[PDB]
Amino acid sequence: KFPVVDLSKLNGEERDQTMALINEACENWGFFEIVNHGLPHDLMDKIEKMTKDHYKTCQEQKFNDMLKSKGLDNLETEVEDVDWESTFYVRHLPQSNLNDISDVSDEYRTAMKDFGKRLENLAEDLLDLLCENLGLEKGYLKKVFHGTKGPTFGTKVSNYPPCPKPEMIKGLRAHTDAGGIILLFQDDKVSGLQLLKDGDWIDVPPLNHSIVINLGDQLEVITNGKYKSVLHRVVTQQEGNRMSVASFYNPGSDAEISPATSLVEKDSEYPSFVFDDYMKLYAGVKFQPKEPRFAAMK
Amino acid sequence: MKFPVVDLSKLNGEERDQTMALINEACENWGFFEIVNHGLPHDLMDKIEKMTKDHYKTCQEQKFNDMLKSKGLDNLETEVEDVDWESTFYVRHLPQSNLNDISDVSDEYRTAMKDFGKRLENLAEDLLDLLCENLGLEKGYLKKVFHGTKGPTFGTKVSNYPPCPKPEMIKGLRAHTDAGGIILLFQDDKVSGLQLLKDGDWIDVPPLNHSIVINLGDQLEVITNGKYKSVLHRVVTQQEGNRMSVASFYNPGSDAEISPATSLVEKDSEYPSFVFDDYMKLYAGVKFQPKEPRFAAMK
Amino acid sequence: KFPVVDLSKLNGEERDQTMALINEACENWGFFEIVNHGLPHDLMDKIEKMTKDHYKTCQEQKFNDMLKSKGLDNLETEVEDVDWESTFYVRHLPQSNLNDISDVSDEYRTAMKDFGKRLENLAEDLLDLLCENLGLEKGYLKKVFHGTKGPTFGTKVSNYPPCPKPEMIKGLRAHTDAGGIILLFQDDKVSGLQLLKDGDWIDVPPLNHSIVINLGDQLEVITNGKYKSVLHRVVTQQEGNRMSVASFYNPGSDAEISPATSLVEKDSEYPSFVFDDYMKLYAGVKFQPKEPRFAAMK
Amino acid sequence: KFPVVDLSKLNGEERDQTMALINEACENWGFFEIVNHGLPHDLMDKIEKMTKDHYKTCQEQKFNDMLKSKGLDNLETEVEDVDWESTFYVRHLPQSNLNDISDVSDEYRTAMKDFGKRLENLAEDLLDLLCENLGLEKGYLKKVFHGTKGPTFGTKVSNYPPCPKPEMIKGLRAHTDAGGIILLFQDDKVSGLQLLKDGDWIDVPPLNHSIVINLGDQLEVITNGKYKSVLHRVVTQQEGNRMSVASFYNPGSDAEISPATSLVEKDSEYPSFVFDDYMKLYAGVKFQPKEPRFAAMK
Ligand SMILES: O=C(O)c1ccccn1
Ligand SMILES: O=C(O)c1ccccn1
Ligand SMILES: O=C(O)c1ccccn1
Ligand SMILES: O=C(O)c1ccccn1
Ligand SMILES: [Zn+2]
Ligand SMILES: [Zn+2]
Ligand SMILES: [Zn+2]
Ligand SMILES: [Zn+2]
Repeated sequence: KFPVVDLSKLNGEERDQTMALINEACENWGFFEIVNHGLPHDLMDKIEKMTKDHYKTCQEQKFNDMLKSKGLDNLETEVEDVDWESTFYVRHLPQSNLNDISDVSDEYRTAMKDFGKRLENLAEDLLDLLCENLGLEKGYLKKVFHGTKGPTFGTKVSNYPPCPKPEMIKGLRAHTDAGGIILLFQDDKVSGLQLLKDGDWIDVPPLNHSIVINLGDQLEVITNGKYKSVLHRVVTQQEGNRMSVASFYNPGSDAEISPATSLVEKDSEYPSFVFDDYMKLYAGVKFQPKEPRFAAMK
Repeated sequence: MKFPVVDLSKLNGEERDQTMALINEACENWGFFEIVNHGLPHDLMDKIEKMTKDHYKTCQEQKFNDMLKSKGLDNLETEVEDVDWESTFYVRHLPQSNLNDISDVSDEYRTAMKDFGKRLENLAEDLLDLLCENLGLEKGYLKKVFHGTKGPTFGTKVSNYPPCPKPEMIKGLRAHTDAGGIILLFQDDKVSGLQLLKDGDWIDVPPLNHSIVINLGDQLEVITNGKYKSVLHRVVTQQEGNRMSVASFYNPGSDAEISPATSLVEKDSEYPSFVFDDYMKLYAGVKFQPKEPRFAAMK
Repeated sequence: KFPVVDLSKLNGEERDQTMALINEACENWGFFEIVNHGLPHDLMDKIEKMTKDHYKTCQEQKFNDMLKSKGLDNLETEVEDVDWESTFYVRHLPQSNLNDISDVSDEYRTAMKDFGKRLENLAEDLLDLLCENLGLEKGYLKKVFHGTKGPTFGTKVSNYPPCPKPEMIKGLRAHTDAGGIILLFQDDKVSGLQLLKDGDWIDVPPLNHSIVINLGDQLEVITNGKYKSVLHRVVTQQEGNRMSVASFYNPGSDAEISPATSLVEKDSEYPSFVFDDYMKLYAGVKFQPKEPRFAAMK
Repeated sequence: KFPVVDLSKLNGEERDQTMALINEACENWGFFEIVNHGLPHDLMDKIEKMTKDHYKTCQEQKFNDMLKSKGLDNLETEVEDVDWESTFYVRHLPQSNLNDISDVSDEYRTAMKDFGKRLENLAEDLLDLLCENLGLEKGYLKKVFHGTKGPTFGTKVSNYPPCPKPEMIKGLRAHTDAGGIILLFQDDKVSGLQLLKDGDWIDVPPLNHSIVINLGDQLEVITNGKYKSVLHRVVTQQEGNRMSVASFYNPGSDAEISPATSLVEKDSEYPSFVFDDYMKLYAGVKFQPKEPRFAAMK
């Protein structure tokens, strides 16, 4: 059963049990859903509606332009080198480009700014729960992530349109995320996101007004492997356009990333590096195995 | 943390148990090991090496340079992670040989390759029997699983990794695990390059004169229920030196049924049961992506 | 000005003028277009439509698989030994293989059979006009071409898909045709076929519901050089997929080919041979000079 | 310091810094000189000699004729509506008139033809360097310039003879060039060409065996203002006849010119139009401000 965490149970004497659920999702799933997370359901509903309307208005034509430009009109053999995906990226931190994206509406930009700020505070709240579960001092992960200019925080807004031949192409090929903590607002009707657990692909179930959390490669390093970043993918379907609004809380470019000493006894197998060196490498090898990227930092 | 070198002549004597134990440790903890004092005549190895290197210089080097310019890798500017800096051709031995159909090979190279391949096929089957004994399986178990209808698949990849002006930019061969059963490598004894991933570090598979490098593929990880894992490996380039590689792949037949051996399965396995050719059709397209999704895809 | 022959003008006031124009194209161009040729325009439209749809369904992915098979994905330097071409061949005579091309529909097969029979009749009508212009007896060329089983007649169905760098590769390299008379139904929008005349490449202009005629090597022999087989090529372009349905009316395999004695005063420089010996040679040297093939038949 | 670019440094490890100099000149100067290009110094020396000898034999007459019919022999006060200039034009593409200029010698025409071909290839190589610096796809600008008949390429051969009172008249009044890329072989002793930069007229220094490059109005549109076409003029002097051999690589007449979409964020201030409409208008208003010509294309 996929972990669903009720964050409102942290405000009372059920808080220890909630923390234990968070910790075991972090150790064994790499993913969990959160409900009662404090984000207004009214804000999620308009983010959802304006994301979908901005797709028809602005992204659908770019998407078909892409399928023509790569011959994906007609899928007669398996395509393992492209994602059946429509995306644009919004940067929040350290410097916002929200007011420079030309094709987004005023009210969409205002909703995205509010949504991004609330998710940034929720990311930092979640990192503190991780710290507590890890036996780290409060604020430890936030301070590691800061670097010189503060954390990097952006939002990937994706749609995975219907695919006539889902067997032939993935919406997004299997990978682990490079960063710190990932907070996903996904479609509540159209499924597609899957994680790999114990040798099976497991669906990340659509759930109304929920946020999906998962941990990236940097948290595997800092926890000395105690919390691993898990492989995940998006599969297409013939009917349905799955919406994806995923926010990435990453260390600053010059943050020093290393295994926390209190989590290391035997010499660590994980490297110590500067985050931007990891991200330069990751961009070119995102869909290749994760383990060579750690070795490359030594 | 020393790379395992196994003396196969010590299986013939009082030290056979200690030698078997060493083999089993390499299979569990390295996925690779070198063997010495195997049956292969050192003069046949010297001939194979000599004729491979001369066939590169004579027939492949001009094609390799032409491939460079056709792809614009003659001048390297930024990292290339979708191309291998590699010159290769393939020789199929089983189930059906294509040796007499490679046009650009000499009669003496073709005859030596046929002889070399036959000896390596017999050595592959002897090594599979050592694994069976170490795993507690009946003798011939892995050979029988691999047979399918037409027998095992056996072929040889003959590769050269020529000097690369900028090695930090392109791999000789990107990191992957091998799809098949057991892989037997005769590699350059001077020029290094092959590396395996162990405990979060890339480790050189050291060139060693008249040795054979053994490693296990994805099919043995399934059959042993994860006890022997298929290990990630790559070939790095260098500015000088052309590393030769003659690698033989002993794989199950196309219609072989692959599954975890029942005596190694005390609770539900995380590994699938499938037909080998379905794994291979999938593997061809995703060879340089993670291994674990390929097992999940067989369920 | 590229010769366009109006076959309705044989009926016949300008019939001398039309015949003189046919003769002038045969001597000096080796190519000419015909209009009002009797082929139903609706049959041409069906052939064109089903040819273009059959490419998309059956050849376009085969074509992209061939490109990556041969490395023409990257055209960083000149390719002089490959044609940027998708083709299949249909034999009508003496023995049809129309029923063995498996990925074609019964409607396409029935239309090609009707089209091929009408083009075979037009080929023989055209050969009789050449006979008259040359002063040969009616039916002379048809009788020479017959051999024992009748003429050889087949259709090459080609498409020349768009090429990102057309200056690196030809759709089809310069050559002369080996056979008798060639009747080409080409794309009426996308140009590409060129002939060599007076040291210049001249486009063979797309013209709706027209047939392009050219003379092959066998007619150069029979006419003792009075009508020469002209070099031609197909150039690629970056946008546009030029279709080509080209039918070859050739002598039978065991036909005896020699210069017609009434066209020879001074001893001929052209050989006398059996057609299949010419064709067995031509296959290996099609894109090398034409003149050594005549010498090789002595 | 006026930018001088060594093109031979593109073949090696200094190529990035060379590209950076090119991009800097394109953004901030609109002009740059190139050395070590492909043109043989003996071809430049012969072009220069035969241009100067062609002035004395053929153009000096037409020039004094011009001064007659305009009353410019004596300059009592400023002349702001005529250029103190002797010119004839050579067209290369899409069609050459080189063999139709009556008063040009055989060897001048052969040199002029070889010179023009090398400058046409150098124009296209330079346009690809701009593409790379702009982040556009390789060949982007050449493809935009093509239209139906290919680029327009011609050569303006000018002399600016000595002027008794240079204060009264310009050799060529201040203007921006209408076209794409301009490649100038100018006098290496007699100066005169100036550009306007940061509120100062700056001399374009004569330099042995160099080519002066500048960008026209069409590249400002395509780059959405990132590379502007800058005002330039030729001043006269009392002693010295400055030679000017200027080749203009322009889009084809029916080319569609618009800001490249990857260079546009907010709505562009530049129009989208067909090049020949710009040229019709430019011809009549060449020495008036540039900005109204862009406004006129909307
Ligand atoms: O696009 C991704 O990589 C993604 C999106 C949401 C959650 C995890 N990963
Ligand atoms: O080419 C390979 O994948 C290979 C070759 C030799 C040994 C292991 N792997
Ligand atoms: O494919 C050919 O060689 C051909 C096709 C049409 C017309 C002339 N020649
Ligand atoms: O005559 C011109 O307008 C010109 C000549 C050379 C360079 C720039 N402009
Ligand atoms: Zn992800
Ligand atoms: Zn391998
Ligand atoms: Zn032909
Ligand atoms: Zn100018």
